Amino acid sequence: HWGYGKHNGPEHWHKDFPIAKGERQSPVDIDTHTAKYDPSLKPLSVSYDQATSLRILNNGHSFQVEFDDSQDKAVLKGGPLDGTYRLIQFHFHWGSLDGQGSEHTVDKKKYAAELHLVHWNTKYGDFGKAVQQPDGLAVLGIFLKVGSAKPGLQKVVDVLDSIKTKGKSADFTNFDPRGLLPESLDYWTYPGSLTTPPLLECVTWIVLKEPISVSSEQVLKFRKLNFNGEGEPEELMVDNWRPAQPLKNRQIKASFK
Ligand SMILES: NS(=O)(=O)c1nnc(-c2ccccc2Cl)s1
Ligand SMILES: [Zn+2]
Repeated sequence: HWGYGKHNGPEHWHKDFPIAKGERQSPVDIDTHTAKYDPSLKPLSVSYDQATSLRILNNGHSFQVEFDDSQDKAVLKGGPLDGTYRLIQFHFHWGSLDGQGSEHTVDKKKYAAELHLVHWNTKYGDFGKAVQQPDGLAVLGIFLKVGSAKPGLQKVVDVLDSIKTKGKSADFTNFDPRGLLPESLDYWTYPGSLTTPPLLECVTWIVLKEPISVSSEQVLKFRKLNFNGEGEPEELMVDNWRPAQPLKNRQIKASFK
């Protein structure tokens, strides 16, 4: 089974998921001098005032915060998108050291971690149908750098002890993801894929230019999670990121200059 270790990590994924060597894989390095400013691009419209979080889960490769997506509560529109995309979950990728952990890079710089807010296009009716479409998903990517604490993130940090191992879940209601956004919503966008198996090429990536900062203590607590299940040999949940993939025949567009 796939993972991030030496014997089952990203370099092995292609043997069970040949789309891993596909033409629109993610993540990629954003070359800021090669990105094209596109003034046709609209501002992002993030409407999270009615988000309903439900649960937080350790799924064995990351932890997920899940939302009720049975109606248009928390939605993303605008930017390069056509239609309404509903939030279904968010998760992070992070490193064992502060100098690595993000999946996207900016002029080959790595950040300490990367936040993914996953949304699906309501025109396809449910999430499983949306991953089958080239415009099915929109993922908002936010970089984390280590600096001052992010107060909005502490509620998440404090519950991690209760979901330390794979398969553990905890009620997680009334969390407002607005607390995780940077001040500016300027972005880069490109067509890409899920960054874990099954690696489907169904994602319109929206990566925010401005990182958010979190303390060292906050990311420290991320690194205390376990990839393993309870009762199993302890394997710390670190470096759950996929390295940059070739851009191929793609253009990254910028919403700003
Ligand atoms: N890292 S990510 O946001 O591109 C992502 N990759 N895989 C994802 C996924 C895979 C299977 C089921 C649900 C999801 Cl949300 S979400
Ligand atoms: Zn992700």
